[PDB]
Amino acid sequence: KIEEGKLVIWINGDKGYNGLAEVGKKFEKDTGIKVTVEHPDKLEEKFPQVAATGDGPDIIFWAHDRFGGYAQSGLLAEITPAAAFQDKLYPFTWDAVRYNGKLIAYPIAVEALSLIYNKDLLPNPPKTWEEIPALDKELKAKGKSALMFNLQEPYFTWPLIAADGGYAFKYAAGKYDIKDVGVDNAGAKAGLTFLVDLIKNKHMNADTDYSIAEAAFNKGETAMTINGPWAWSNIDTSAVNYGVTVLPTFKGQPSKPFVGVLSAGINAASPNKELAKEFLENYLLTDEGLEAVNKDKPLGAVALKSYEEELAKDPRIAATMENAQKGEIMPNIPQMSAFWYAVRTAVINAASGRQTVDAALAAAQTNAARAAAIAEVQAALQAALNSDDDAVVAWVQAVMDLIKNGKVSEEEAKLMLAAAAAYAGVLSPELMKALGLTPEQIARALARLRQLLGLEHHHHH
Repeated sequence: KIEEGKLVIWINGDKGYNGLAEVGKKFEKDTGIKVTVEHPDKLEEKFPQVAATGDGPDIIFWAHDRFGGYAQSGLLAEITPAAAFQDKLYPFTWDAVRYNGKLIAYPIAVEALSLIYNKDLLPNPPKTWEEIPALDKELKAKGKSALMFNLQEPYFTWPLIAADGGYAFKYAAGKYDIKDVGVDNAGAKAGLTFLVDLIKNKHMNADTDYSIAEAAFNKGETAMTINGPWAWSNIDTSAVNYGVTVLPTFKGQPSKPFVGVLSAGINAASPNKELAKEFLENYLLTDEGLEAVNKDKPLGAVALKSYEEELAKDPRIAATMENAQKGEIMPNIPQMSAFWYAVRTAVINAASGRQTVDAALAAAQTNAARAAAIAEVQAALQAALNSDDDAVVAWVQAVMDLIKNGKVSEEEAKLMLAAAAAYAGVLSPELMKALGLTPEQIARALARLRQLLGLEHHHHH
């Protein structure tokens, strides 16, 4: 299915695919091994579909956050770079490509938000968030504002919320602990409280979204914004004299933006794994290889220390890496979906005054953790869905039916799914304790689930 003796590479069309093709031509000239670079749309969804049956590319390039899911499905070869090669990339970028105590991809490039400022309004940007109210006062007297950034998406507000102690999921003992969410601790509450106070004191508008903030900064109306390297081109077009710098501190702690790592994984079914390793380690992840890609389309900051030191002569790239080194590697697990939605709701609810900061973040903590736990026991039940016992299959089917008909509240779902998993013989004491449940609870829940299934299946309304 995958052709032996050559390399097929998938990378998104917004990257330097022609330059990667030039690295492949050099590989071919040296070895005889041909390299094909393709940029299909939705490669991040096509890959799991084709790799599941042993087809697809030898190498896939994508944001690191998807690779945990791919590794869970058995779609990636585990990589074994030697110590000397590992030392050539920034050590925190390897923290982006771990799964189950192993490495599952090569880090290529690094992106994170920075502080962007208008040097003609603000030649000396603030070192602290706490300085921004006073700055805004003085700029408001000139018909300007100090800071406008996207408040609608929690990716943009996270650096402040995480500064004094918020975190998404805690890493522990070789995996992310999906029980340990850091959304409602005192640090997260302090950062969101500062954001909400900026809104209450009229230095920001709760309504500000991406396009409003971008337009305001590029028209010279606000002295600062928070954005990533994807945005610089538009500012270039606007001829604002801008600088890019380290984000301000909060309570004396660095802002902690999420870090995304462009990564290269190897298909678990590739007959060319050693060739892929030689290509990535000895051709792509060199000064010459990254320069070829970068000359086609800029990569931004890169994971390779030697070439990042050259790119960092651009002070914007230097600032991107400085903020990345102060940031939080985005967890590479599918549970982040629930996190994103939960925190989004919390910030909007607190910023609009529908909830206190304390209640909004309590809700987001509960919702993110509960969704992760429900997904764990749901995976166990999926193992029961594809078993060879038709009584078991019929039963777990019935329970799924019962929930999709809305006969079970979100807050009862964990106990009910655990009772289903216990009757089906797929609930283990490790999972039971990790759900925070006890056998007595599960048995009472099981009687109740018997009743609910009875009314749902053998009852005339």
